[PDB]
Amino acid sequence: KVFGRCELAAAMKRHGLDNYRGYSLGNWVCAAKFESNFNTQATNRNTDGSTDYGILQINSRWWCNDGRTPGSRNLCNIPCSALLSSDITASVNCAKKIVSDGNGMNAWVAWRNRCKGTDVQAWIRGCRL
Ligand SMILES: [Cl-]
Ligand SMILES: [Cl-]
Ligand SMILES: [Cl-]
Ligand SMILES: [Cl-]
Ligand SMILES: [Cl-]
Ligand code: NA
Repeated sequence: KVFGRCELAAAMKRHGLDNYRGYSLGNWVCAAKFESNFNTQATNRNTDGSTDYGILQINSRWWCNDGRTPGSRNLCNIPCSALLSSDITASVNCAKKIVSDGNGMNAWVAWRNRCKGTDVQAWIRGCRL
């Protein structure tokens, strides 16, 4: 569905993202805002034939299988369709893989461009967590 800011912060916290690999919860909330506008069903097609799926716009060249990304991997071991659920469990679990893969949150270029270097704790301000 389309989360509200504080709603998503609480859900991400329940699913273990607050400080996962050293990134505080506002980083994840800011990344979801700028990757998908909090929308679990967002998709975006890329010039390379891959597509970004779901709330954290996880990409089919590396991380999920969509059957239409030629030459791609599936390092989260999941169909990309699983990442378009209104329940964030699969997206969070795959994001945990991605952020642990040695490049931090730089995997999310909307995060790198629009969140990193800003006061990301503001994204959880006033939320009841
Ligand atoms: Cl695709
Ligand atoms: Cl799929
Ligand atoms: Cl494929
Ligand atoms: Cl999962
Ligand atoms: Cl934070
Ligand atoms: Na793939």
